[PDB]
Amino acid sequence: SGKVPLS
Amino acid sequence: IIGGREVIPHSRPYMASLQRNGSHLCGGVLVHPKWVLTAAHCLAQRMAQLRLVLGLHTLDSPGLTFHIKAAIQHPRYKPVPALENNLALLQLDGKVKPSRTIRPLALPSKRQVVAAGTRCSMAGWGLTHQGGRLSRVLRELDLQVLDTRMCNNSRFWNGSLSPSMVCLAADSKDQAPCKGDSGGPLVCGKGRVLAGVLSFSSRVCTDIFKPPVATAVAPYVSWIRKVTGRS
Repeated sequence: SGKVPLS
Repeated sequence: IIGGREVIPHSRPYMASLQRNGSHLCGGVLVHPKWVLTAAHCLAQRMAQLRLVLGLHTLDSPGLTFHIKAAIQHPRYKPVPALENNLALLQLDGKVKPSRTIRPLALPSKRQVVAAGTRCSMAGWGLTHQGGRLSRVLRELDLQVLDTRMCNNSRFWNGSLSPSMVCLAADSKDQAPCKGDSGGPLVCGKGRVLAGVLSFSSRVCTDIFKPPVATAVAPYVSWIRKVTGRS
């Protein structure tokens, strides 16, 4: 769903 | 890092900035004279335009720069939406001679457990506000390990965190790592021992229902050893 890398 | 503090310059000499065209992309930790450990998702890039810069405090300075010879993503890295095994090893095109501003951080024993309640910190040059800009100076935030089961609660991370994942909370609601901080090291306890590499959160970095998470280093220690060529 909503994992957002600290990219 | 949102709500963090400027580090005493060069007090974290194991810190790397991974950079695309001279612009900061992700943190990393030097774990061997020839290797930086970082997050796998950080390498979804044209390798030709990437550099690792060691010995920094201000992003706006030379520091010591390395080309990358190889980028070894964990063999079972699974991208978003899974984001499983989110670690990559980068081989420097040179060898670090340890000084006062640049030195590797020791790996933990493979038997290290990051128990809930463990006091840690992390450092980075990541955003200092939602939708803002990179920090100009290296920063740090204190973090405590939360209970994974509670972090997997439906209103939190929804059963989605594995046992190799370390769930984190700052002391206050408005402090969190943010874009730019992943790949950076989570160090824990009195001995400031390597324990994690930061991975992900939500799109809003201070979202209290979606706390920051790092990959635990201990379960990966033997692969790191194989890849960097020790045992």
